[PDB]
Amino acid sequence: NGPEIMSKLAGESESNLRKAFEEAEKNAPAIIFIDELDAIAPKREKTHGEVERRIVSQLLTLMDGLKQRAHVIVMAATNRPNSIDPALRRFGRFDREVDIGIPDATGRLEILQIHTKNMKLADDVDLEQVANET
Amino acid sequence: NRPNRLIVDEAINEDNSVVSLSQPKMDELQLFRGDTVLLKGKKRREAVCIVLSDDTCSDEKIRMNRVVRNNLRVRLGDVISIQPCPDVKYGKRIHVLPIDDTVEGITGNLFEVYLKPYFLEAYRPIRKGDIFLVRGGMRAVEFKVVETDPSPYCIVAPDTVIHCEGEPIKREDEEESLNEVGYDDIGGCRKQLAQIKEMVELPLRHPALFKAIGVKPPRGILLYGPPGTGKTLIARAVANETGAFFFLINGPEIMSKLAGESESNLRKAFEEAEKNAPAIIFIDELDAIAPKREKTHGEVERRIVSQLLTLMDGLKQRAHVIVMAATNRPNSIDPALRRFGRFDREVDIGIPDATGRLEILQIHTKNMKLADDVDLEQVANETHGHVGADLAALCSEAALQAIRKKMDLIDLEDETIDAEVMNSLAVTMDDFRWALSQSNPSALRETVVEVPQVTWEDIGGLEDVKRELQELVQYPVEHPDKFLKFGMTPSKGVLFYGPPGCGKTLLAKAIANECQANAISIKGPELLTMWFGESEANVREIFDKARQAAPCVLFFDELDSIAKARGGNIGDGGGAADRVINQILTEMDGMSTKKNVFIIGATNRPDIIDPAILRPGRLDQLIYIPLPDEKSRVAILKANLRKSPVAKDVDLEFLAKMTNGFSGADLTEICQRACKLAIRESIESEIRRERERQTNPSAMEVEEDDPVPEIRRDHFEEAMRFARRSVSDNDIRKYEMFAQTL
Ligand SMILES: Nc1ncnc2c1ncn2[C@@H]1O[C@H](COP(=O)(O)OP(=O)(O)O)[C@@H](O)[C@H]1O
Ligand SMILES: Nc1ncnc2c1ncn2[C@@H]1O[C@H](COP(=O)(O)OP(=O)(O)O)[C@@H](O)[C@H]1O
Repeated sequence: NGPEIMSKLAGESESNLRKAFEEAEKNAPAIIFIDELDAIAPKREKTHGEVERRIVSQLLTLMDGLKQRAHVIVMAATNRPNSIDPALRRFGRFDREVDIGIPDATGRLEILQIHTKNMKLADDVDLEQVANET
Repeated sequence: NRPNRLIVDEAINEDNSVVSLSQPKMDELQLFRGDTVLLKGKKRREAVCIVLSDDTCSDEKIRMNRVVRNNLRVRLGDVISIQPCPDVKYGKRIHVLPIDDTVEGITGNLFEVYLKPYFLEAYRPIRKGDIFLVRGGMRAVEFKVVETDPSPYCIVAPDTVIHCEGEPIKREDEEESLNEVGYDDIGGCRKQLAQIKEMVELPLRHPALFKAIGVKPPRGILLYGPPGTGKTLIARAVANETGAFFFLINGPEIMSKLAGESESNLRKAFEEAEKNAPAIIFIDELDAIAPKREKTHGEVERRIVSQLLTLMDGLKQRAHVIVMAATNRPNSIDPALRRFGRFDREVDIGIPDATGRLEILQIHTKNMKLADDVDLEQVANETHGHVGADLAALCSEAALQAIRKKMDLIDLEDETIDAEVMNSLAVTMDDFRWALSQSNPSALRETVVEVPQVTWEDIGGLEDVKRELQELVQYPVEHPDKFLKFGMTPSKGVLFYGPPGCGKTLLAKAIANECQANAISIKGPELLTMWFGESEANVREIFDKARQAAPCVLFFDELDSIAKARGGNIGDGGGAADRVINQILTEMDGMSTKKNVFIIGATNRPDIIDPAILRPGRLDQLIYIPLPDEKSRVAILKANLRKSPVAKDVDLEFLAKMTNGFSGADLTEICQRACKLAIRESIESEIRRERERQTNPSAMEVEEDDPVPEIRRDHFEEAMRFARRSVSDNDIRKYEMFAQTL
């Protein structure tokens, strides 16, 4: 979690990051997930603290090292591709990008079905209209 | 003086145990190509190889590759001996063994598949100690001759036995790893690699010579280019091809620490490089360490920049260490480094061409299997905007596209996948097309400098302008001295004025193709983008690129676009000046003649162009491009139709005579319309044919005939209905008036 790293000091933060990477490597084949990546590594124009720039380089070194060792895979979640640094979007760190976009009427209907399983419904539901109106 | 020894050089023939020398030195050695010859080298080792001769190679150069050099303990520029080997013997069982960690993760009867086809029909002259190599099934493995039943060297008989056993062993520290790179592992950077090699071959192969003369070598080099182009790869290849010690530094690894650790690591790096002289230092992501002071706020950043400057200054006094740095653009970093003594020498890598992309594909397709359908020429043509890594990824992706569902399901239960089934799979072009269309994150949109392919034959007629053009460009370079004898100074600019669609853009590239020089083209939308964005500084960059790509040609079209934007031809109240042409004139006037950078402009409304750009100097010469005539229209039609299949009932001269006041594009559009009609007719006919007989359950009904492989006068005469004039006669009268009032 991004904030959990930003809510500490340099030593603790850059020890937890490394320790997480070692733990992921030890339990291979494993997966690492990161969210709120913007909170950690935005473009340098928005960064002023020296510690903030000292926390991005560590991540780049770890990503470069990953290629040599183990089967670990890394996945990150962001709001928009341009919100983060362009140095991560290179060959060997975050080459692959994917979009989730937004569900359609069929997707909304499916989500309603998922969320209405254990619930009891009457005969007047007609979820199609709700999906159209949603 | 004893022409026994000889110099080393690259090898063209990739087959091992093979060489290539010049034609004349046959009696100089008294032997033929088929003759087998032993070749000497240090640590008291000599290897046998077959012979062959070429012509392009000088009489003083041997041709040989990485593996033979490895089993001879040699590098380029060195020298060895030679002696023919008519005393060869046909060797029976000669025990071998696969000696590497390449073994790791292998299975199957590699013996047969890998070796029997290699030694097949080979008669490979083999001598003990050889470390010969072979590639197959996405991998590349090597074997060493441990014993030769007859010794030391022997022919291999297609009948000789190979009872192949033994387990992997270790490579002594003497020889290096197969993975180590070389000049043969890169393509598309032939010009740059030549510059670097010629620049840094003396200080490392001949340092005592530098100590013997008073001259200042370079002790700092900068390379700029987009990411994924092969800069660190080039550095490591150069280091491996000379034996000089190599050391690496990573920008983030320094910024991921505190001041003391960072500024201790840098000093220790420099000290180790000095102690291991002759050595090379490489730095990447230099912008991450030393950007311009405007972007730095932390004091420690300035401290590390100052430390780097001081260490660069201190390098000059001590040792033979060389420093190389990699960046994206020259202006991204501080200007204090670009001085005399720190980073004086600079280099561009740019982008590979179709040939370079083809070479990269060949490099990355060695171990991978392939099929007949696959051709690397068409793929290179459809891979614009791809640099290095991209292609590699593509390759891998394509391979997986074949493996994933078919092989996984088959092997899931049948048996633990072995080498035989693993390498049995080939690759198909449909897989390449899938990997190309689906995964096409082209990573580049910047300008491209390269030699075009258009030729005079592509253009129709216009011979006199060809003669007038060769004089302005060819004669200077072919015969510079002639001008010195007289008092002439060649002009550097020309301007084309005329109606649209008359091949003005084609000449600028035909000239470059004839002269084999780089070409750059900037379109009007870019000029308007700079005008609205009020960014005239970019102009300078363009010229710098041309300055570094000389000899080259510069092209500007839609030069009247700005004048048309602000008001009509007369314009608004303002005059005929603007913010961009002023910068262009400022750059042109302050340019040297010896750089050989020609300038071409093009337009169709010279009336409103600023006169200041046509004064003696600058763009003094003007040429008029008229509408194609009958004899030119036939040539244009033939040139446009030399690519598509056509019938013979056509009468091209009849159509050309029928056309008057037409443009070159006015005929290409007719060709495309007729081709579209043919495609539509074929589609409808084929779909109807497939649909009709499906109801009729005839298991076999194949009257297979190309419904319309070629087009007739019907489609063309249909197309002439929509084919009409484009340029008004009044416009031609205006052009002639402007061409006569001069
Ligand atoms: N000219 C080239 N020929 C072959 N491979 C290349 C070339 N340029 C880049 N590559 C590929 O790029 C990868 C290395 O990228 P690198 O050169 O480190 O990126 P950068 O240019 O940003 O330093 C290698 O795996 C290599 O296969
Ligand atoms: N002399 C010519 N011979 C063959 N094709 C021509 C000729 N002139 C124009 N064309 C056609 O016109 C197109 C290029 O148009 P161009 O003449 O560059 O326009 P502009 O004059 O605005 O630069 C090409 O596709 C080409 O087929």
